[PDB]
Amino acid sequence: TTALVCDNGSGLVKAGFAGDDAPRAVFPSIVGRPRHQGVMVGMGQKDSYVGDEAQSKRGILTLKYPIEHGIITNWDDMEKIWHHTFYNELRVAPEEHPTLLTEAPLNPKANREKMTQIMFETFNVPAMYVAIQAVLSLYASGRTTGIVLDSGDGVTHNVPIYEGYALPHAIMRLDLAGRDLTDYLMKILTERGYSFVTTAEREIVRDIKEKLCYVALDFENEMATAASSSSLEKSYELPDGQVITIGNERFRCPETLFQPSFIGMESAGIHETTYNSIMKCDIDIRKDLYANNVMSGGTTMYPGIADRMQKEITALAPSTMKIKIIAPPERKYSVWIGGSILASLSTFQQMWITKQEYDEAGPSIVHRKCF
Amino acid sequence: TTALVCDNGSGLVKAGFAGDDAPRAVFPSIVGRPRHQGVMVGMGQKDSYVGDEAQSKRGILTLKYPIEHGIITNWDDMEKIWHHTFYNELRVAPEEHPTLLTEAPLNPKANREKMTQIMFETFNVPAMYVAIQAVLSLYASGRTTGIVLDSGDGVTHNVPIYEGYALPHAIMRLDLAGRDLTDYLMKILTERGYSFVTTAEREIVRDIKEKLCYVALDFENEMATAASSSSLEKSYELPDGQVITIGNERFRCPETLFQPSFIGMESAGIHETTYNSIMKCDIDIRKDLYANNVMSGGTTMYPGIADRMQKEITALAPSTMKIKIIAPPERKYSVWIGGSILASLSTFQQMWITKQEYDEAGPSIVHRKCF
Amino acid sequence: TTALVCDNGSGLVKAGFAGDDAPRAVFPSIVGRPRHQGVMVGMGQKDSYVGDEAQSKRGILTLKYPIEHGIITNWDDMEKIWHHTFYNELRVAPEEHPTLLTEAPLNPKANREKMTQIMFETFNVPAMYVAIQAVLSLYASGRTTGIVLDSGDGVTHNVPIYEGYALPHAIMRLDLAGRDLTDYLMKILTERGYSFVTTAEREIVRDIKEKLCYVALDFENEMATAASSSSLEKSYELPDGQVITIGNERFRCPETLFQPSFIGMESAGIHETTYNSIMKCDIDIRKDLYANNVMSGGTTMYPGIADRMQKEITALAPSTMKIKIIAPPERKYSVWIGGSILASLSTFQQMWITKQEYDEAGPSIVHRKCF
Amino acid sequence: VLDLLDEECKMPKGSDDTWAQKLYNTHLNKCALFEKPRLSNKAFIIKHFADKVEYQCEGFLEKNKDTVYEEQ
Ligand SMILES: C/C1=C\[C@H](C)C[C@H](C)OC(=O)C[C@H](c2ccc(O)cc2)NC(=O)[C@@H](Cc2c(Br)[nH]c3ccccc23)N(C)C(=O)[C@H](C)NC(=O)[C@@H](C)C1
Ligand SMILES: C/C1=C\[C@H](C)C[C@H](C)OC(=O)C[C@H](c2ccc(O)cc2)NC(=O)[C@@H](Cc2c(Br)[nH]c3ccccc23)N(C)C(=O)[C@H](C)NC(=O)[C@@H](C)C1
Ligand SMILES: C/C1=C\[C@H](C)C[C@H](C)OC(=O)C[C@H](c2ccc(O)cc2)NC(=O)[C@@H](Cc2c(Br)[nH]c3ccccc23)N(C)C(=O)[C@H](C)NC(=O)[C@@H](C)C1
Ligand SMILES: Nc1ncnc2c1ncn2[C@@H]1O[C@H](COP(=O)(O)OP(=O)(O)O)[C@@H](O)[C@H]1O
Ligand SMILES: Nc1ncnc2c1ncn2[C@@H]1O[C@H](COP(=O)(O)OP(=O)(O)O)[C@@H](O)[C@H]1O
Ligand SMILES: Nc1ncnc2c1ncn2[C@@H]1O[C@H](COP(=O)(O)OP(=O)(O)O)[C@@H](O)[C@H]1O
Ligand SMILES: [Mg+2]
Ligand SMILES: [Mg+2]
Ligand SMILES: [Mg+2]
Repeated sequence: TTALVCDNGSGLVKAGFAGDDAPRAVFPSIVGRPRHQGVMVGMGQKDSYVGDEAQSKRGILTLKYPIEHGIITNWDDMEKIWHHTFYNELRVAPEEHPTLLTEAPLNPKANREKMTQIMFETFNVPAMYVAIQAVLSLYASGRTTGIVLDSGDGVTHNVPIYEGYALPHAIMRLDLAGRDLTDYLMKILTERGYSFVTTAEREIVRDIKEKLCYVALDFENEMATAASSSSLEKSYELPDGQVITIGNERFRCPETLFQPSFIGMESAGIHETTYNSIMKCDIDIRKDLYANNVMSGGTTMYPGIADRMQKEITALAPSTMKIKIIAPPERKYSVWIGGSILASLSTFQQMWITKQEYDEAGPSIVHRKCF
Repeated sequence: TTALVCDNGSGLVKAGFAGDDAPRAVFPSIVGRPRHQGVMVGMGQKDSYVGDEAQSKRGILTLKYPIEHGIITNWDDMEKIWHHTFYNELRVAPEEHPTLLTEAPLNPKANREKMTQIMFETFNVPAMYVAIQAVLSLYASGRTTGIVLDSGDGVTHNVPIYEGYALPHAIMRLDLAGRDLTDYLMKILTERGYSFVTTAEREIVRDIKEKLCYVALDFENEMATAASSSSLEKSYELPDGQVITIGNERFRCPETLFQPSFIGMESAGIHETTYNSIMKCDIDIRKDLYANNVMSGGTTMYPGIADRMQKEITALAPSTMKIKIIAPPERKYSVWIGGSILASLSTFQQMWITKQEYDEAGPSIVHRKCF
Repeated sequence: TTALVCDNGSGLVKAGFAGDDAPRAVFPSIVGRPRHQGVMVGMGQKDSYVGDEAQSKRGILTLKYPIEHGIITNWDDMEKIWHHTFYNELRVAPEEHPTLLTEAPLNPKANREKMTQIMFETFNVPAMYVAIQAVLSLYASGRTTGIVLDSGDGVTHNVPIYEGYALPHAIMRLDLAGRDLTDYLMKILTERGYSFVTTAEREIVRDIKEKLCYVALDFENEMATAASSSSLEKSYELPDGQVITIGNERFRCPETLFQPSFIGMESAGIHETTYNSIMKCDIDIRKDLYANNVMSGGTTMYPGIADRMQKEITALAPSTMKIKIIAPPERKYSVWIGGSILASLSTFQQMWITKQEYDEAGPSIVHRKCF
Repeated sequence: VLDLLDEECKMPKGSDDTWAQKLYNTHLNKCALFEKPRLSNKAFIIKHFADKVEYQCEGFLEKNKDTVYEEQ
């Protein structure tokens, strides 16, 4: 029986069967409740919506994301999202299939404890495992050595790996995100007179960030260019058909990843945390880490982030030492593709947690077996 | 047992059984008293007349409308009109049938309290409910989304609804009316030398307004056209057989809905209150509100009001966004048809106020259950 | 030469000389035009009125507020109000005195650009500056640390400050207002049968809100108390001498600040946005923010809003951590008093924008110097 | 079931999905004889005298409607 492979996050849920080429169910991970008094009688009013339904109705709804910063912060909505994922959206009963689940590193242990407890008790899944996102990115990109940089909604984290061994002391985690880029985009967009207050407006801001932002290769030169000229300035059509024009801001938004001081944090940008992570590695491997940098997750999709990263690391790194950035176009899904590859492997079949082992050891077993 | 469905208003009363295709009793809602000294003996003199009787005799009578601006302003005449509705004109005893009653939104609470108290105490109706006119228009027109614009005698009001949820903050109410259009028609008619002073003359003015008025597509162009030419000018026959000729005025009368400044109010016309109501709605639904505008009640019967509304909103609304006006020919009755549909539904049978719940809670229950 | 200090808002204009103890000119900020046909000859009919004149005549006039939500939304009326402020009401030529101007934070940049352009070009003011309202409240209340909550007509905003540094990422803005409380007061007052439609009626509703509203310490207990008893119910005298009686509603009106869901927004109330603003601050300062909460602007004048805020924050904040609310009686003027203090300082004299610097850099200089 | 199907016939923008949702709201755990198939939302199960029977919703509202216009 093909195991399920499910990758949760803040933002999209990605789920599918192991051995598939691409995920079968992808939908934004939202639970929505109505906030208006239902006036018509016999409508069939429904308690809450999940995924694409909550997106379509969203004008009626408060949208709440049950995972912030890779931590599940209310378990009922998350359990609703899994219920929708297995029954409604994959249409496959969990009592048949092992399941593989994905988490950001250096998370609290209770998140794994509760996630396993809900899988065994509430879905009766015959076996489960929890993988690290960064490890799976290496399977997807076809390597056994490199420093992974993976940034989605919520967590951003670097994990160096060398011939299949992690280096836990060198793992770095940061809370820059698609989400904090969105909140920055709203707060800067206010400058030109446009105010996006409600959550369903935030989804519009998110769509503006996806369609129009791009990472400036050199920041101050494009600031001067945008001050001098309209040519950089581009416009977008809100759902009601009004048009808004956004200028220098569209490059200003994704740079905060490079300069967190804009949003107000002090920890250095993803380039300097990448360099500092390499530096925490022992000196012999470092050539191979510089040779491979693997980007993952949606927040690394911006046009020109690959070249800005390569340039700014090359400026940090010793001049002889060849720096290469590996940004595959598919990289938004590569954590799922890696999970699919891993779950398909025959060697892995040894390593699932089984229901009997859970009944014997209780939900703490996950720390022992999984990582 | 078939529930009664009764829709009161200033102007006509509309009543009938639920599940019928059209109302069984329709008659103008007037109470009339004689104002001349009765000379004949044994005439069969009657204390007061109701409805069609008051219309036929009207030359002898003072006519008083017991509802102005959707508020019941003397309860004795209103209770007479209900007495006439149940006993004379439907010929059905109220002790058999639930009753459904209809009100304009944002009315005083006391109007519902008194109306329920009189239904339970004075007619002993086994169950009753009070619906909003605009909501019922959506049942009648076959939709669950749209912005309703409904204008009768007395109140004009917009209520936006999106998939069966109202948007209370976006509800708009205005006191332009068939009635204030009538009083304007009298005050302008004076210009050509014709003076309609008494209430029974006002009924003639009302019949002129029904037969001959039409909404000018472009106001100043038709003003110039009527100044230039007789061709626009048309004539009518008073009950005594005299003829009167009315000119540019016949289009001048219904435009005041669009420009209340003529009667002397400042609040903008029904087009701009429709736009302002949509604008008070959150940006995601607005496409569907522009896609559906539902007209209701007699004051939207004028030839060309649909096209004048569509044009003037399209001028207000963003140019790309398809504006549609839905004016069904039946729309004078659509609040009753919607009430019939609602009362027929099986789910609704849960939702009547019952006599026991009234005896327990008192007449304040209506606020709790109905809306 | 004493600089002028001028504080604009939706609602009142407050202006006076720097170093004065209290503002010399205070008047509601309205521009009014007649809407009736002037019949008398030689009346001295005037194109439009400003300030107190528009208030006295108001029954004859359309009243338009040139600032909604702290944004100047037609520049001609605003320039009239400044003309009236300098020439008619202070009687001092602007060509003698530097001027200090006040704005809500996170406003559009164009509002500052146009406001400076009009000051230099149209009044020839020798120097000008633009201050933040919340910053000035700290000068007025005598502190260099605290979280300011300032709510007038139009904008409500929190700005945390710690030893003279702002924390831009923690700034919060909300569009609850004296004005939206007024529109809610009209829409709820309709319940008891009183309908205030026109702008000059809205000014009456505003005076009812000032005289009779009060913030319920516990909402549901006073709702039950007002349902049970007349004792809470109080009455007011309209200008024509009619009396109106208002009940539970008078406390119902200012609570919407705490529960925006009443007017229809979803963003939490001023207590929870205050707490969320503190939480966006770094963990070491938070004790000092809880130690100082500074209220400002007229919308914080309601009886019991200070105690309701202190209670509900104390319920939100960790139990040990001392919560204090600082509500000075003068706080309606404290943004002006703070501007007076700032403009009086000798160090500030360095910091004006000067006319030469404007001619060199153009109106964009304000972003560079002011904030 | 039949009475909700008849209500859904007349109610505007009626559908087999909103009908099924009304079934689940009205009966799903109130009546031991009515059951929902776990893996689908377009079907329901009635425990009859003889046996359980899945019924698909997809036909129901299209088939249930009659109204014959008197002029025809
Ligand atoms: C006052 C403090 C802590 C807390 C409020 C004190 C409370 C008491 O701790 C908890 O137990 C609650 C909770 C929590 C949630 C789920 C769970 O199964 C266990 C704990 N964890 C949280 O709220 C985390 C979540 C988190 C962010 Br984002 N990234 C992270 C990376 C790794 C781990 C966790 C996180 N969180 C936001 C913080 O710590 C903040 C940054 N901490 C502080 O400002 C300092 C001054 C200490
Ligand atoms: C459809 C949208 C925007 C607009 C209608 C699109 C148009 C095209 O924007 C403009 O350029 C017009 C104008 C504007 C006015 C003056 C000016 O020098 C520049 C712009 N600004 C406005 O009408 C502001 C004013 C405002 C409120 Br209150 N608080 C705010 C906080 C910060 C900034 C500004 C404001 N306003 C009411 C809105 O944004 C509303 C809330 N926005 C929305 O619902 C979303 C869904 C986007
Ligand atoms: C002087 C004022 C009010 C009044 C004369 C003061 C008196 C004291 O109020 C009452 O209690 C009487 C009564 C009333 C009638 C029945 C009832 O169970 C309760 C009250 N209500 C009315 O006369 C309403 C009826 C109404 C019109 Br039409 N549309 C409306 C929309 C919503 C609600 C109600 C209405 N009415 C005509 C007004 O308000 C007028 C427009 N109001 C004003 O000009 C302002 C300046 C305030
Ligand atoms: N083409 C794009 N350009 C920029 N940002 C994107 C793009 N596509 C998605 N995003 C953003 O990336 C985040 C989603 O990342 P993703 O890795 O898909 O989430 P998850 O971690 O759940 O897999 C969201 O903030 C989304 O708005
Ligand atoms: N054909 C018509 N054209 C214009 N106005 C009409 C027409 N028929 C009726 N009216 C006016 O519309 C108002 C009646 O509206 P209606 O909705 O039927 O009343 P109610 O609110 O009691 O249902 C009256 O002012 C009547 O004069
Ligand atoms: N004592 C009071 N109680 C409640 N509201 C008040 C009081 N005084 C003034 N207001 C209201 O507060 C608003 C004025 O706030 P203010 O901050 O003075 O305006 P501005 O923003 O122009 O300074 C108006 O809505 C006014 O009606
Ligand atoms: Mg991811
Ligand atoms: Mg009607
Ligand atoms: Mg102010």
